[PDB]
Amino acid sequence: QVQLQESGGGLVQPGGSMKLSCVASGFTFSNYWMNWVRQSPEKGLEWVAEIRLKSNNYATHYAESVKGRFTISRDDSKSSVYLQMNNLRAEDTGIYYCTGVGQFAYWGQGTTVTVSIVVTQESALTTSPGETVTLTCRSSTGAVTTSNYANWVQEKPDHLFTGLIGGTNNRAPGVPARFSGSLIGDKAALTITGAQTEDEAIYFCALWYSNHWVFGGGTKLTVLG
Amino acid sequence: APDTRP
Ligand SMILES: *[C@H]1O[C@H](CO)[C@H](O)[C@H](O)[C@H]1NC(C)=O
Repeated sequence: QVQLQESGGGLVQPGGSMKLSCVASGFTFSNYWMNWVRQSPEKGLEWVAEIRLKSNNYATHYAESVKGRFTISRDDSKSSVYLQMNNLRAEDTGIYYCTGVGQFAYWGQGTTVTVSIVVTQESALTTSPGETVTLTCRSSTGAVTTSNYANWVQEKPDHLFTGLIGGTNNRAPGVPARFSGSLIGDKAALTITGAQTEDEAIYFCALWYSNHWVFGGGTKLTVLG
Repeated sequence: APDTRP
């Protein structure tokens, strides 16, 4: 059981500052890049920032939405990643998660911050236990290829995220074999071969474009019967 | 070219 655990969120005024923390355990933290991703009712999942290794001189990249306002950092001696947020805006409101590994296997429980290219997925699909269902993930730029390193992440109730697939078709460890990743008709695709009732969940894809991620809007999968 | 480490 790898664990990630965010802290530092709260209820803040526009214009303010706050620093989030995330402590990791159960894997060799220093060997992996780390990301912040945030969730709002209004904008789904949004990738915020990444930080690479000590051998990359801890190189960082940011979403355009936070560039010049946020700073990501890490302390490998404390197995921790941080997000310094300056000039908070109402639109920064959301649940903030630290996530990484192949490429979004592990997520923390999130810390809530309240301030007061298009990737397309099916809005909803309906299946039943034992069926085969395929979800898809399209890029506005053109065909999805293995150079987009498609990931699939599952959201179960009260914001429990787990990475299922990374690098197009690599199943994260301990992920059930009924889940598989593919490229089909120039989209990325996630197939559940024999859906189970507990697979009722929201499924997000994320695509990589040279130096940043764009998350799709998510598919609500209902499993009836 | 993201973090492809296993
Ligand atoms: C991960 O594996 C890929 C294969 O596309 C490349 O070798 C890449 O350089 C690796 N990157 C990291 C950070 O391990």
